[PDB]
Amino acid sequence: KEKGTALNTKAPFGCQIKTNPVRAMNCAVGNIPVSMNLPDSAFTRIVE
Amino acid sequence: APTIIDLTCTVATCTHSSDFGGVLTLTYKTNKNGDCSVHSHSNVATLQE
Repeated sequence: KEKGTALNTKAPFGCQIKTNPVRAMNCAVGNIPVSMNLPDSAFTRIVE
Repeated sequence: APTIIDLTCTVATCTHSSDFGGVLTLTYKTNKNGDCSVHSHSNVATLQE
């Protein structure tokens, strides 16, 4: 009866909350560094 | 031989790689169509064609 406001309605950064595998989804915070290795087949020759 | 007037270099992109890593386009003004020779008088660059 007195639980109060759940975290589903006050989580910062619009984080939606799912319970069963307790988790916060769509948290719009921070930056994700990305390192990518590519094969030269993907690129295109300048002469073309 | 088709005559050429107003010849101009404009290097699209140059990368001094071991292979042909530089593309230059020549803007000219000819009188007719055909083929004729090209060459780099200096030595710092070597043309593919």
